[PDB]
Amino acid sequence: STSHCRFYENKYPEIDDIVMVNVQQIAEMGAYVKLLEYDNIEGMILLSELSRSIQKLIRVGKNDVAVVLRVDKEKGYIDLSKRRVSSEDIIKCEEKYQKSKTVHSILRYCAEEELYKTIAWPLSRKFGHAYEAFKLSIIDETVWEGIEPPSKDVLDELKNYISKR
Amino acid sequence: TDANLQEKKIFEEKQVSIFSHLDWRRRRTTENIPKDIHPAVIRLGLKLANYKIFGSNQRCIDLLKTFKIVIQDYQTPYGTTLSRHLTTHINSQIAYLVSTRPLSISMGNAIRFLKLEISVLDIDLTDDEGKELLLEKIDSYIRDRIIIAGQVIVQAATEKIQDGDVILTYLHSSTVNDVLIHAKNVGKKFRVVVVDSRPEFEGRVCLKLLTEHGIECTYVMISALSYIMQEVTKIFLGGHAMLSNGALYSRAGTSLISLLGHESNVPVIACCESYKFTERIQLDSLVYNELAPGDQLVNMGVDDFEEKPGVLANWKSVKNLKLLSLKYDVTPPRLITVCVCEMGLLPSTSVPAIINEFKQVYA
Amino acid sequence: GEFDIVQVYKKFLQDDPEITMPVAAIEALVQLLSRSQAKTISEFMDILQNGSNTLKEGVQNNISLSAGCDIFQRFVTRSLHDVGDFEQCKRHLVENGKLFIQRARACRQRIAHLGYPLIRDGSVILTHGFSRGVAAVLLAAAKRHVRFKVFVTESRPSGSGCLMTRTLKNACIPTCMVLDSAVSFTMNRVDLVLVGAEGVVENGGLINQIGTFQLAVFAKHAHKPFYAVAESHKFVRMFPLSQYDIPFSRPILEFDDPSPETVDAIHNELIMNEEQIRNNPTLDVTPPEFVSGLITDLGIIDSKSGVSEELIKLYL
Amino acid sequence: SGSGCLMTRTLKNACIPTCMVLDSAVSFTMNRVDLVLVGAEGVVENGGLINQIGTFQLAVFAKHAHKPFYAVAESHKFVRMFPLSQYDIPFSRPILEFDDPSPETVHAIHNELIMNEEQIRNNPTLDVTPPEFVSGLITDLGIIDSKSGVSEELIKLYL
Repeated sequence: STSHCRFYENKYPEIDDIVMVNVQQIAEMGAYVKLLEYDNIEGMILLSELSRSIQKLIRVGKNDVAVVLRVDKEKGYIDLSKRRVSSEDIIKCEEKYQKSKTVHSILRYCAEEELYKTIAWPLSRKFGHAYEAFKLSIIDETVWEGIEPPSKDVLDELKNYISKR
Repeated sequence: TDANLQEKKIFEEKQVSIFSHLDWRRRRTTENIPKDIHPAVIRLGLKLANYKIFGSNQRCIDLLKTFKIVIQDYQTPYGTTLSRHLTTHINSQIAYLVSTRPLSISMGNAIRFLKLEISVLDIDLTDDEGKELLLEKIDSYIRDRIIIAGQVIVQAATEKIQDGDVILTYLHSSTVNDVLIHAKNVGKKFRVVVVDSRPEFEGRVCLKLLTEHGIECTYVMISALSYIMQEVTKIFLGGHAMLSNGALYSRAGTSLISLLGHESNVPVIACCESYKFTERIQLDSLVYNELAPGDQLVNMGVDDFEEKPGVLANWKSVKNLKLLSLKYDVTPPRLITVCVCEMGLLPSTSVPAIINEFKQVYA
Repeated sequence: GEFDIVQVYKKFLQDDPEITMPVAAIEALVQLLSRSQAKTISEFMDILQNGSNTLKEGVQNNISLSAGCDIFQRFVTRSLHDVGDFEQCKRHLVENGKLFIQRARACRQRIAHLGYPLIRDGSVILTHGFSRGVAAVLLAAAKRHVRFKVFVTESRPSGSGCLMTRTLKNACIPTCMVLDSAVSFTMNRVDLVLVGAEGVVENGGLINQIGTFQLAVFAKHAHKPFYAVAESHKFVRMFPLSQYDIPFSRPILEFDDPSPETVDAIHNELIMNEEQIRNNPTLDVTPPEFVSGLITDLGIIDSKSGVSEELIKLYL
Repeated sequence: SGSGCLMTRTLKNACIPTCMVLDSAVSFTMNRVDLVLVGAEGVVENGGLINQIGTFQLAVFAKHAHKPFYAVAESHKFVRMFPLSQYDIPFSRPILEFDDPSPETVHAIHNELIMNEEQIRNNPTLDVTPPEFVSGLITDLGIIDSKSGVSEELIKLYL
């Protein structure tokens, strides 16, 4: 359906990627977390990563950035880590995030899911990103390649909606 | 200060009276203040001597938030770098502040901490590099040491609250109020007892807060403790400090609460924060303490500001007669059941180890 | 896939009855761990908890294992890391499992050759009900050829006293079973009291069988010392407030509502019925001021504040 | 004695709520009580109490749990005996003796492994509550808390 949807065409992230994740509940040995970039799917962080055996840190609803370790796509289990991220990436993710987040808030205009499959990801395939070279929608016309029609109404919202918000 | 022959005068203040040593000297006005005093420090110094209900936590916060402004407005005498000279400037701020009200434990430990980070600071930095750093360290201090610890204690505190309890507090502890209000917001079914005492009835404001959240509250002065304790089933105390022996150091009436509670078999719970622990110890509530002017109880009656005089207005000039009112007293540890630090629920006797966890595995 | 680990737990009790219930649980988890073939770290900890809780709720939510189960989890959770080979995880994991079982099995021994000198020549000891702990130390003392005598509380409703005396009588030890109502009268004779343990708390408290604190105050009042033997895997993370604040499954000590409409100096067999009994509680709690020394594989601990430092050391 | 069940019914028979408590777990109940009341089988000079075994077992709790302790005694139960400690009382049979285990080999509601009648006999049937634990002693002569007037009224009895 088109209530909540994905961000990047890879349904899962690869090993050694960097992903923003919002913490939820902490168990006796792990930290059940939801990676919001992929429709808030769940993952787990071993009780071995801090962020300066620190009992005080009981975070609930805080977005954090981590790195994937192992992935089992058939059972959905994911293992992540935190104390292994570097400098730029730890904010490059955030830098990469909100732009990607911004695009998601655009598509829920009538979806409060498929336009990624139609437009966004193939565009993200070309310029490595949607935001990156998104401004070309006013200073170039390479954005016309292989555009697929939805229906009559929301047929052309691109030239109706570029520089905004 | 004529000199420190006035400190020799203190050496003469060791006479028959048990309170001979207790320092009475204060400065509650800005008359003849020195030049090297920051304005935002003055306001605090005024807030110290004249405010009541000045929670031991807020003071540490308001001190640090003020301290940043001092350093941010500080500029070293160039040619002499920052670290070599910053302390004496700050050391000249404390010496002023103490003359308005002696340092709480919640403040002194922060002082001994910042003075440390000044020395350990890397010299290879510059001013705008250095001062910006410890500001975050100060902010980090406020984040980790108090607010979070506060946010952790309350959660662990209300955890052991049971539906149908009867809670007893005494003289407005911002932390104790902070956990009580949380208990109502999670639907805990209970009611509160509020004990107050002379002079400045600090308990009324605790009644004001709790009532403005709609809690079955009960207000009785301490000289009714024998009566009301039968209704009570649990006791919560927020302390000024906890001693390395395990004793609890809080406002003057804290002890009788714990005492009457024990002899009535109710538990005593000390919600205190780690940074208010002290390596020192006390056997009597008189060796280390601080006073309030005895005039404040001359006003008999239910008000404090209101000009209702008394029969003792001349006590200053009536020999063999003196009024006093200590503000704090210790409380032996065998009466405290649990202490609620951000390290969890601990027995009060386990305090000094926690202090070592700071001294050790850090620097 | 066993899918019925409780049986392995159960089977351990028949392959050896001389092991404590939590020991079998850990010994069963390893069998689950060793046979479990996963691919994510989360997979282990997921079924591990879902195995422990599965093991927990099966045994009336007993406390002894509930500690050991949780401690064991938080043990392997410590020095856990995943570098390169995923199989290293299980390697470091299950290898520490047996290593923990090693200490666990040797724990009940380590206290023996540590608490036996607490018995002196011709001394007289008191014990509330059977406990595997107090048994061995006495035997490991009586083995050393030392004269002493021992009373044993009958320990209603458990009645474990009738078995405790036999285990001592069989091991060449003079006994004298005593009613639960006559312990105070016995303190005059006793030189030292000693009981086992079913659970040690954050404050140094002592969750053991129903009547421990009953005689803990006596020794405290009769000025005789108090000692309790407790294995490491009996430390719990709870924290009561008195001699009462404990979660208990069945509601206890209810009353009846009598509507106005109804109907030898040793009178044996005139007691309460089984229905009357279970209304009464089962466990007890002696605050740490009444115990003078815990006996653990970690050694003898008397502060009952360092127990927390040790308890914090046990958990993460 | 097992006399609790008899006491239980006789109360329940008079429409008042009851709840039997095994002698091993009185302490756990004290925090719930507001008053403790026991009978008297005998009263000595010093204010002590001779009642069925376990009577002192309670009064120490009431003391430590800061709950009051009252005992009902009829005047004609006073006695001239004066035990020193809480133990020195004349007793018929030998009490609380041990065995002699020569080297041979003879061999949670477990409700049937109980001490036999023989080993039960080895237990005592009476304990003694020192006067420091009797907050109040009620008699036909009235209520006596002094535990010295216990003796003055006592002397007034033995002519």
